[PDB]
Amino acid sequence: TGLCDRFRGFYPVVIDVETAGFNAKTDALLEIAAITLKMDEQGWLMPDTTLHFHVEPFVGANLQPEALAFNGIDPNDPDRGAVSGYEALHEIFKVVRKGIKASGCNRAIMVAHNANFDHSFMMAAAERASLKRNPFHPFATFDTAALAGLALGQTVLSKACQTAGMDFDSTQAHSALYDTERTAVLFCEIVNRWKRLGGWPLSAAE
Amino acid sequence: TGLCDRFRGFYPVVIDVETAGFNAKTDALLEIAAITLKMDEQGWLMPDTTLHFHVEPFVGANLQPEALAFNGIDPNDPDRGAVSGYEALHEIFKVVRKGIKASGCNRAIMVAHNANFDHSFMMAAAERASLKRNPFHPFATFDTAALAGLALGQTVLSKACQTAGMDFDSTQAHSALYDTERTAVLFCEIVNRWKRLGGWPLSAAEE
Ligand SMILES: [Co+2]
Ligand SMILES: [Co+2]
Ligand SMILES: [Mg+2]
Ligand SMILES: [Mg+2]
Repeated sequence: TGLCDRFRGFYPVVIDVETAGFNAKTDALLEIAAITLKMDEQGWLMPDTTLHFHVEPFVGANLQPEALAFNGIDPNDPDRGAVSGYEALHEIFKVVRKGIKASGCNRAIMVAHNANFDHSFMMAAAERASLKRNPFHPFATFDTAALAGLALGQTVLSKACQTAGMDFDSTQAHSALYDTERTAVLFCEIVNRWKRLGGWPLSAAE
Repeated sequence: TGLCDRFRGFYPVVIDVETAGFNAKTDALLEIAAITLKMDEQGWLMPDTTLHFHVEPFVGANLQPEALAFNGIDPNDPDRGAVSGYEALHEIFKVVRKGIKASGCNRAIMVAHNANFDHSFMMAAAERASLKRNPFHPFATFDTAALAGLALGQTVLSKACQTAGMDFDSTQAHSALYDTERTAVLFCEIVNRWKRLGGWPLSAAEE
C-alpha cells in the first residue's frame, strides 16, 4: 500500500508547461507547474505538494507569435511575476528530491498529458540551467492521454476529465497550474478506480 | 464493441524499431515491425496483421558503434534481407490505411513501449521517404510502459510481460518483430483485463 511499491520505486510527479512554441530546444518555457502525489495508509493516491511559476523567457529564446496568441501569455508584461527557469526548476527539484527520500522511492517520473512535449521542455530547461542530479527519469513518462485512452476511452484532456466526472473549465485551459491540477486529479482517479475495481494489487482478484 | 468506438476513432498499431543510435534525425533506422489490431464481435482486442522489415541505413545516416554492439545488428551483412526505409514504411502505411478504412476509424495511433522513441524514428523515416498522407497521428501515442505501470506496476517490457504471465525470451530482445509481438500481446491483455474486470465499457460497473 506504499507509494514506492506501486510503480517499482518511481515517484510520480505531475507536470504541465506552457511555451512560446513547439520546439523544446529553441522556444521559451513560459509557465510550469508541478504536483507531487502521496498514498494514504490504505494505498489510495492523492495530490500532495503543489508548485507553480511564471517563467521568464531564457536569454536567446525564440517566441512564436502564433504560440503567444494561442495561450494568451505576454512575457513582456511586468506584472506577470516571472522567475528564471533556474529558480523554478531548482525549487521543483528540491521538493521532488525531498518527496522521493520521504517515500523511499529511487527516481521521479513525469506524469503529464501528452507527456513527451512537457518532458522535452522540462529537460531542456534543466539543461539550460545546468542543474545537477535531476531527480526525473531521463526518458520514461506516464502519459495521461494514453492512460485515459485505456481507462476512459478518451485522449483529450478536457473530454477525459468530463468522462471521468470531473469539472473542466475551458477559460483556464491555457494555465499550467490549472492543467496540472486537473491532470493530477485525473491520474489519481484512474489509478484509484483501477484499485477499487480489483485490478490492483495483483493478488486482489482472487 | 467496435474497434473504432474503443479509442474515439484511433486505429491502434503496435510498432517497434531498432536503430543505430538515440538520435531520430541523424541515426539509421535498422529494423521496424508493425502489428495492427482487431476486435471480435464481443469486443475483445487481438492482433490482426503483422509486418516486419530489416531496414537499409539511409544515405548519410550516422551509425553509433555502441548501438550496434548493443543490438547485435551488422548493417553491412548482405544476407540480412534489408529493404529501403521507403519500402518498409510504404508497405506499413498501406496496410494501416486499409485497416482504418475497413474498421471506420479516422487515424492510426502508435502503440509502443516507451513510445516517444519509436514515434520519433518512424516519423523521421516517413519524412526521409517523402511519404504522403501519413496515417499516424503526428504526436499522440499509446506508451505501453505507462500502461503497464498502471495495469501491472511495471515499466520494463520484459518484466511487464512476465508479471502479466507472458513468456519473454531475452535472446530475442533486440528483434523488432519479437518486441512488437510481445508488446501487442501485452497491450491486448491490458485492454482486455480492464474490460473483463468491469472497467469497460463505462456502464458495466452498474450492471
Ligand atoms: Co528556461
Ligand atoms: Co530510413
Ligand atoms: Mg499541456
Ligand atoms: Mg523498443
